[PDB]
Amino acid sequence: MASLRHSMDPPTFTFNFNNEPWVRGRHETYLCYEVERMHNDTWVLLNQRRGFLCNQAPHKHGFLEGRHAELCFLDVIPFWKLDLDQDYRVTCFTSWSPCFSCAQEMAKFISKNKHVSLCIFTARIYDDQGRCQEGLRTLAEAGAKISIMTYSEFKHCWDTFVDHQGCPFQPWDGLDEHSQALSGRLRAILQ
Ligand SMILES: [Zn+2]
Repeated sequence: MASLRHSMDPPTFTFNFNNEPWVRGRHETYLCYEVERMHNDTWVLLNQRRGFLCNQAPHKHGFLEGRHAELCFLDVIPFWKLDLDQDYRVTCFTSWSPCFSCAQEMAKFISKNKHVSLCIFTARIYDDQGRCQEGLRTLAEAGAKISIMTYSEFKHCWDTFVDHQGCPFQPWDGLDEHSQALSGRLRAILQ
């Protein structure tokens, strides 16, 4: 089934998406997603399909060894029952970028599922035991568009996924400087 969570508490967002590069207790990955369908050269938002999730930590009555957020995300796609005659764009906003094995699985998914275009915006690059450059390039090579979250993307996710009650997205200290540094890093990685 495909009814994932729609809204998070403001502190859940702020803690997890703050783009200072340090782990600082951010052991989870949050992944927010939206789906659009192509119609007359325009991307049409399918608002009922949106949601967010996080990784499942190791639990006796869950996954004994945990399940990364990216794999949980891939697991939900078949339950959407997408119309294979249509074209879709799936945008995911991630608090950390994928580990290499997840990037590999995501790349395999998009290679095989050519009705789907994937766009990823990440708040931070997870170093991934020195493999992050390889994981990001593997995703890009399979056709994913990879970008760094900047102010506009953080604001968009706040507006869309947070129970903000009309309060504005209020940037944490250093947001622009962290986004600019990370964007410079990603530009180098992708070339
Ligand atoms: Zn992973």
